[PDB]
Amino acid sequence: DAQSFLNRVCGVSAARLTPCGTGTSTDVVYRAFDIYNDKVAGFAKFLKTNCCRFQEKDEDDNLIDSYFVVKRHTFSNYQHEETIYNLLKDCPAVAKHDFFKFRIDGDMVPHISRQRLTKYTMADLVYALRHFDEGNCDTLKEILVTYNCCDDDYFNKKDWYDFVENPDILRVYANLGERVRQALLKTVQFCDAMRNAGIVGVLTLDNQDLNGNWYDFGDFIQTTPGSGVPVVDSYYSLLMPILTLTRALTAESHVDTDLTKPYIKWDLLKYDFTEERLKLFDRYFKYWDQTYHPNCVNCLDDRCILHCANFNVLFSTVFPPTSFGPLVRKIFVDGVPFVVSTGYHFRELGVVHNQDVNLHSSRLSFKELLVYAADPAMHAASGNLLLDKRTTCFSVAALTNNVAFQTVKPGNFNKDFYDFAVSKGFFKEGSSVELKHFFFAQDGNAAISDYDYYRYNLPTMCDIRQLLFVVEVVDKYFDCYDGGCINANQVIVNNLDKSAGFPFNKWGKARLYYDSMSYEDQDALFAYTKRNVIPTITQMNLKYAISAKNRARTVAGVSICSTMTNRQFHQKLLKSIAATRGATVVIGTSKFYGGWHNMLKTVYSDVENPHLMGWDYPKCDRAMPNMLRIMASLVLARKHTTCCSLSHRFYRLANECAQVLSEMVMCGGSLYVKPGGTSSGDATTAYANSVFNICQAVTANVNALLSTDGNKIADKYVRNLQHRLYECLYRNRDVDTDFVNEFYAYLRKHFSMMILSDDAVVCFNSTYASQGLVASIKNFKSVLYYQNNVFMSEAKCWTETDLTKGPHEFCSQHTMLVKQGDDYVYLPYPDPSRILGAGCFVDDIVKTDGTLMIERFVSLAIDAYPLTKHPNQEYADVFHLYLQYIRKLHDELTGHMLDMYSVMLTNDNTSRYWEPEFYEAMYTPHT
Amino acid sequence: FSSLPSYAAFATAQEAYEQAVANGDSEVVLKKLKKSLNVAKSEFDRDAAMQRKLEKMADQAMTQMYKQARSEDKRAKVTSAMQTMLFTMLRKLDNDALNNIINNARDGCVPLNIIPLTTAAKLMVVIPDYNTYKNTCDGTTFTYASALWEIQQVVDADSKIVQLSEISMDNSPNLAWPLIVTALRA
Amino acid sequence: SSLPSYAAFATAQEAYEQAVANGDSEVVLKKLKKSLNVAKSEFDRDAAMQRKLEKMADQAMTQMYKQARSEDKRAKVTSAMQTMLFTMLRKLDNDALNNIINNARDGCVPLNIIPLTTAAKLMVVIPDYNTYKNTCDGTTFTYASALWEIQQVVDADSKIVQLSEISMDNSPNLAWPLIVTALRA
Amino acid sequence: SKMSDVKCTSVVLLSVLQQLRVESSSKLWAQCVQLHNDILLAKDTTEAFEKMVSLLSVLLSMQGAVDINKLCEEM
Amino acid sequence: AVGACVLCNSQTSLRCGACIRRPFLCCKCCYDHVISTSHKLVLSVNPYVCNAPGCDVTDVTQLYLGGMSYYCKSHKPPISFPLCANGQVFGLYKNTCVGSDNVTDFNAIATCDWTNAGDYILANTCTERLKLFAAETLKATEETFKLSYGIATVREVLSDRELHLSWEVGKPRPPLNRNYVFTGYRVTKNSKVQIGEYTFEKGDYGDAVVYRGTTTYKLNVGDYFVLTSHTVMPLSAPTLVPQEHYVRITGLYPTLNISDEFSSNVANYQKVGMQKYSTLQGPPGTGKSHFAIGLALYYPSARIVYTACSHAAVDALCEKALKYLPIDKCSRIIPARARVECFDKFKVNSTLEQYVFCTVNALPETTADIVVFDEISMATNYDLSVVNARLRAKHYVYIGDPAQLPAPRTLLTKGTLEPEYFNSVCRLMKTIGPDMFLGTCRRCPAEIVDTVSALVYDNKLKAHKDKSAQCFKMFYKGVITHDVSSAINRPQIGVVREFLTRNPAWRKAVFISPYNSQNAVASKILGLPTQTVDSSQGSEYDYVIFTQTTETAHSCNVNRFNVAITRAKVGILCIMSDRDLYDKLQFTSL
RNA sequence: CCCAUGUUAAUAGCUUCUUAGGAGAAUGACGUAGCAUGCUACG
RNA sequence: CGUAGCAUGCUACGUCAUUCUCCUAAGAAGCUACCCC
Ligand SMILES: [Zn+2]
Ligand SMILES: [Zn+2]
Ligand SMILES: [Zn+2]
Ligand SMILES: [Zn+2]
Ligand SMILES: [Zn+2]
Repeated sequence: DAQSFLNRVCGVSAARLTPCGTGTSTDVVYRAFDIYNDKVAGFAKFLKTNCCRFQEKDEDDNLIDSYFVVKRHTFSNYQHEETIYNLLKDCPAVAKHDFFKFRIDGDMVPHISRQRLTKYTMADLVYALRHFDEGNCDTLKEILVTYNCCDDDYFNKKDWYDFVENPDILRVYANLGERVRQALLKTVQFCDAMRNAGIVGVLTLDNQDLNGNWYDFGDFIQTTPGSGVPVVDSYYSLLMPILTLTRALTAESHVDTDLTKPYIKWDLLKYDFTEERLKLFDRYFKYWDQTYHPNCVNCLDDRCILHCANFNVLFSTVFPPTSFGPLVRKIFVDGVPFVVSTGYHFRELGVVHNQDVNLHSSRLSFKELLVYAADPAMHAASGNLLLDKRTTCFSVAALTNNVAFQTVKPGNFNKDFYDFAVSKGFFKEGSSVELKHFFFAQDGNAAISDYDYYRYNLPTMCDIRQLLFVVEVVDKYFDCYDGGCINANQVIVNNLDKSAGFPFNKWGKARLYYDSMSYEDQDALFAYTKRNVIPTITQMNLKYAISAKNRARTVAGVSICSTMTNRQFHQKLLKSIAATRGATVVIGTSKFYGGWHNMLKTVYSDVENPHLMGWDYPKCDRAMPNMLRIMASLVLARKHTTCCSLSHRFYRLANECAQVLSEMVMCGGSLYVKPGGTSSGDATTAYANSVFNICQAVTANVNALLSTDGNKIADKYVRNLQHRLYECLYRNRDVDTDFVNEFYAYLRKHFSMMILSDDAVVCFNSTYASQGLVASIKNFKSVLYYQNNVFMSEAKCWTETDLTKGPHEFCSQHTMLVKQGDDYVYLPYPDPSRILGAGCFVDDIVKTDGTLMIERFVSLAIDAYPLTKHPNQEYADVFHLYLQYIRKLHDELTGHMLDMYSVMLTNDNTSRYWEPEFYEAMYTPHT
Repeated sequence: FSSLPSYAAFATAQEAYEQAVANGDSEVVLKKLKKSLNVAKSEFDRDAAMQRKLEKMADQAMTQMYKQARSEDKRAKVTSAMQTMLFTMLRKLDNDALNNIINNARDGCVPLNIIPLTTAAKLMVVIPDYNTYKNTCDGTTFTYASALWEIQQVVDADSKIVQLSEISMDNSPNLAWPLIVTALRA
Repeated sequence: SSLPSYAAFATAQEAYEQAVANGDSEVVLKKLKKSLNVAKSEFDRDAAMQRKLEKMADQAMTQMYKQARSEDKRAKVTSAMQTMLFTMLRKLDNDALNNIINNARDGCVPLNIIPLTTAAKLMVVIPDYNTYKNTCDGTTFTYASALWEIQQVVDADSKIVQLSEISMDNSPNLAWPLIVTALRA
Repeated sequence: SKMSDVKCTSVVLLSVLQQLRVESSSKLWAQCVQLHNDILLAKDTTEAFEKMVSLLSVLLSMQGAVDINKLCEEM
Repeated sequence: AVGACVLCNSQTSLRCGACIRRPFLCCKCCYDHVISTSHKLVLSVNPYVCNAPGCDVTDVTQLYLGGMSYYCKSHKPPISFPLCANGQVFGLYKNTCVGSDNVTDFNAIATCDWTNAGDYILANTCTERLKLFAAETLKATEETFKLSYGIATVREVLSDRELHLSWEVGKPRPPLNRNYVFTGYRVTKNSKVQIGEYTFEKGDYGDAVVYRGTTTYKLNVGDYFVLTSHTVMPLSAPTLVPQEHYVRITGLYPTLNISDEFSSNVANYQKVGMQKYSTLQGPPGTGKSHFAIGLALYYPSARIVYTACSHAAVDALCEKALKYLPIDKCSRIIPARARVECFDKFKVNSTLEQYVFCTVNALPETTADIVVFDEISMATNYDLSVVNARLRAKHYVYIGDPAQLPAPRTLLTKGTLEPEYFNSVCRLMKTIGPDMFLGTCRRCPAEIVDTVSALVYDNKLKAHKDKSAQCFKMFYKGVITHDVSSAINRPQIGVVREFLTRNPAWRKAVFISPYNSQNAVASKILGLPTQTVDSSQGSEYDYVIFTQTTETAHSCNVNRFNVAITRAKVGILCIMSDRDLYDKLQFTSL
């Protein structure tokens, strides 16, 4: 019967039980296994049917969250798990089992009744937090409600899952903190009780109920006691993005590690936390297999820098934030005391010391003067303390004596052209072409209410056993190019009249510093940054240019002592990426001269059933986690296998991470600390953004391929691909270049990509992405949720099911399949309102004049020519408007230049800019 | 390039040819003088082209040197400017508390983020509204970074001074709100 | 191109045309051909020098023009913008902008930003009993093509007056730039 | 065609106000910029005009910066 | 760079660079200017010089343009064309330049150096552009006349309080006064740069200066002093705004029951309110400067700028206004240099205050509601143009009398200028009649005002007073000493001192002397407050001591002595060196 | 023979213009070689 | 018939002048992507 069974399951711990399911039979539940055997591998949602789970109700008949799973299996497994439990009985992190043989129908079946497991095991939390999907998240709302984090009204809010539109969600997730951290601690008890009892097993995630207990001893072989080994390669490496989403290591900030105690008071002048980091690592991640050097300057290569760097990006959320940044030291120059930065202490790469410190120096060359004038040691040390309440970021100092407010004046108005446009029938009511791109103004405090957006940059502990394979696949994507350090005399500066950083813009443009320094002391600077760190102030200034929305666009100008060396380091790679045609990273491929068609025909590199797809990272340059920027700068620095040693390729990474990633932003007369994310003003920003974009696309692919149901994959090759992808991710420690080649061939046969720094177009096979073997949009939403720490709503990522219409919007230019000559090309046409908005609203009162700028409407008409082939008409009229306006402009120009002098221009050749042959020649594949 | 002797030879060959024309010289004299005029003219034209090449090269070198002199002077000017800025920022340092805290450290290294916090004698608090002002620096002597600061000036957004009795909940709207309050350590 | 080199070219070309009309000689014809060719080379050198000069005197025509017009355009900008603004405001011909402009041409300026939300405060000066007679009526105040209810009418001495002192006969007894403080209705 | 003639007139008007050195009054330049940005985004003609009136009232508020009597008299 | 012609306002790019002010000129106007006068140099965007390696011919009736350069006849290109041809001179805008017939007046204004009297009478009757150009050219000539002055240096330093002088031989000695400031240098083989600005004031004994200055740096032997001119900025505003008789009082709001004193000026106040600008004329001491303050008190809501050309006149207007206006709404504007002291009783240097008081050459760029320009008999067309350019107001008043002493007019040395040619406003007053006219002398005792009514007026001025028995004339000669053109008379001061303690009631009797050096050296002798006759306009003094220091053509002029005598409130003692002036008036014998 | 005065980054693509260099092509003048032809003289 | 001298026409190379084309470098002006939709 079904009551004697319940009375037996009650056992000795007399608890009232209500049976889930019905009538002494199994209960079928959709759970979140992390499984790997001969048939199936992956971390995916399976359907378990061998657990007659009861529920324990306390007094007053309330159902508390404590179950009695009664898994039944073969007799051999019952005996083996009985002996293993009798070995691991005494530890606290083992849920109390109860073995009993019960007569089910005609014979005895052996049941293994666990006692007081919670409902959702840890893998269910990790899965529902990694594979988020706002329509189907019922195993995350229930977890958040049932552990008193939010009271079930939080989920009636508009956007409760967002990190950008609802930062309070972090306060929700952090309430799981001491429930994950305790879990971690209980694992380090279990592992100990495993090793001291001699058991060799794999610690999967889905065997730990959310309290912390462990309850599965199926595949635990036993060996000589005191010499066992637990394998936590795939436990601590699925739980890693949850250890900074849910901030599980904040209880290590309070004294005696109790959340009720007051904060700990670390000494202000304590910069070397190496012993504390080692203590945290040996308390939480004890049985993690690999080594760990807290100061990454001890690391072996660019795969033990990602590992230790991603560990430190978690261990450095417990140390005070007023102890990072440069490490100053008082030196003497000709007997007068400077204070200069002799190192750095970054939260990712530990403590880094300089090797060239010259105390008691006598004179200063130009190199040493530049170095001492650039780094913020003098500027912060000789400025008054600042407490800015407008920003949640830090606030190092205030150089001036009063904070300077900067405004953005409204743009001018080209009334001659606007009256001409309304003459030709534009700007009516109901026109499909309407002015939407204007010149917006800004308040006083704009530059400091936009820098505040760096509050979106949380310290994210990116998963480490999968980043150390996604970096291999990305490096395969970057294999066609060549790079290396170049001497000082081969650096090519595009524009030299551009301002240079904070401390150098008081004296001249970049031309002054590129002309003052000779090649010898411009190469000595670069050979100096390869053996020590140069911290650098970077100014943050508002941009005055046309736009479509109010928010001010701040651009960061980095000091010339940083760009002058990043160019030398990265220029061969950055000018071989921009000169190779037909690759994934299409930077330097002209959209003119039949180059857009060639892009769009090397995207369709023979994928079976194409569907175009484009995503869009929200707050890409402000929410990019630190670890992905370090990975981008390590993939862009892998070309130096001969020109640099290893300690020269580490101080270059430290210099990039000190002058770009985590710098001191001079934001309107005050030095703040920039928490992270790329600053779009250095040499490697479009290309570093390209590497990060490829990393997110490949990570989404890996997630989508692993997280499939395993035995539903009919293609007996892709199933083996998944079963070996899991093995090369977690159960393998060194590179497996044959499989990396195989998976990259799979990616470029079924997920052909086209990347311009974050502007991606994908031509994915649609049958596979419908099955689930290739990342559709939902996988990108999940990957951005747990790695990029923002939620990418599905209303800003497009999917084109047709190909005779091209990508919907790539590089902000739509694509149309027009007929040209006798074949069909893809012309790229711009937004037909941006062209008008850039004609009417010039940004300098001299450009309002008209007749001076004919060589400006020529460029606008060149960019807006593909509109004449648009099937619409108010789009096709923009080009003819520009032609007629260039004709009028030249007529009145000759009128004025005939009245001014008395003879017209003789060799005048402006008679071809108002005829469509010249513009049509610019979208034809000849040149 | 009339200064070269090739121009003189060309001129005297032309003079001989003109004398032959005026005096009605015979065919032999005309052909001999024409051959001499041809070779002299070709040599003079080559010499003039060479003179143009040399003069243009000399002008290019002169512009190169009179641009490099300007560059080398600008180097010294910016070096003087950098030295002046460094030494003024040096003399601005609160050279006693800084020395005390640096010599209080184990290796002489202290993080830069605690160099203002423990040495800077002036504190600029920037306040965006009134609730923040009430919460952080109410009264005249607030407390930040574990030291007792005393307010000495409160300038508003457009750099007009404000007496600390004008800041109240019923006078909050009539200000320009990001309120830089400058205080001194005490 | 009407220069003496072209005159020599023209007379030599006429001589060669005469020779072509004859067309039965070798030595004198070849000498004429050589004379035409050398004169043509001299003329073409002169034409090349003149054409180089003539296209050099356009990079100094265009440059001078777009320096003179640029320095004219960026020096007359405090007045160009204002004239353009009031031209455009006369072009809109809205009932509200025209009303506040046609009042502010007669002293009746507003002393703060005209509010938007209902029951918000506006302080506008009134310089005469004429402008008070047009805009005000009873406790109503027609400004910016909207009706406002009058809270206070303070004269230039900032001494509050009532709306019954302001009559035609009793007009000149007050200090006239009356600040009327009204609420939007 | 009068909806997209308040978006351009507002740009000219804010340029005029900025040339009158109204930047150096933060409490007033914040309101002028807010009205400018809310005119340029408003898609309803009545709302754009009711914000244009309040933006123009800043220009008429300052007593003798512009010369309104001379400017409008060119009709 | 292009511009507008002076005679016709057409567009052009020609500047007749021989003229002192370098005016723009159209094509035809420049042709007429170079065909007639001796001015042959016409700077286009590039100067019209023969662009040969070495050649100096600058006439623009000869030079021919060829290729891209202008050459003379001795280097003319084989293909070229003359500039000065077809009745024009080839510049930009060659075909849209309408000529003007005023070329003769332009020639007479640009050619002359302002020494003949007729130059002023022609420079003050032509059109508006010619009026502005004439005033600008005269100011440029006056300022460049300081380039002909001398240079001082030091042989020894007596002390930090008194300095010795050594003038450079071959240059005239600059007189020691307030205006002619000096700047230091040290050109001894190194450091040919300025060091600071000082000023000179001669000591009583010997030939030395008790120097002052911005700083107090020690003057080494290498250091020496040079004078310079600031600039002559081009004026643009018209001399007089176009008058427009309004229908009613617009822009000004009257007041109820103004006062008791100003009850006779209400009609004039409403006349000022009615028109655009107005002109007030009256004999000295007749409410002219006080009617302006009464207008301020009659238009309380109207922001007012009072301005005057000198400093003593504006200071006197300031003190009278303070005696009649609230100091809560009142100000004063001083220059950064301030070579003379100011009226430090108002909240000095607050432009936004309602009642701004200032000097013409120091006004700020501002609006007003009615601006009162006082003493338009002490201002040239440069001053009127500056007051019409810098500040703009809805109502202008110009208050002053033609028969007072005119502007100094340094450049003039031949002939005497009729009042109706002093400036534009005096022309408007003496030709068509002043807008307001108030004559009844509310200032001076009946004796001296009766005397001055017979000399400089036609026996029409009247005053409400009687003989005060305090009007004395003392006949003397004095020994004339002509130091640095600033005359000094020795025994006049001694006579005053010997007859100062005889009547100790004249203890504050202000001392009036035509020359600045007599004023400066008489401070240490008598100790009385003292002022010069040129600056004597505006103020009032209880007891006055006016001494004709040296009998020259300067102090023999009736207007200067009339302005000197009509400053006495209750008492006047005048010492005369003129034989006629001791009997020109009618006082007690004394 | 004299007296008033100073208020805004990195990277990439493209268009236009200028200069310099190189190469090629075409024509013309000239020079030096090679080929053919015509005249006179010695042998 | 060879050679010498002179003359005429034809091919190769070189110098110079002119025109055209292409490229390579340097400089200046401008636009777009970038930025938020
Ligand atoms: Zn390591
Ligand atoms: Zn390298
Ligand atoms: Zn002249
Ligand atoms: Zn003219
Ligand atoms: Zn010459």
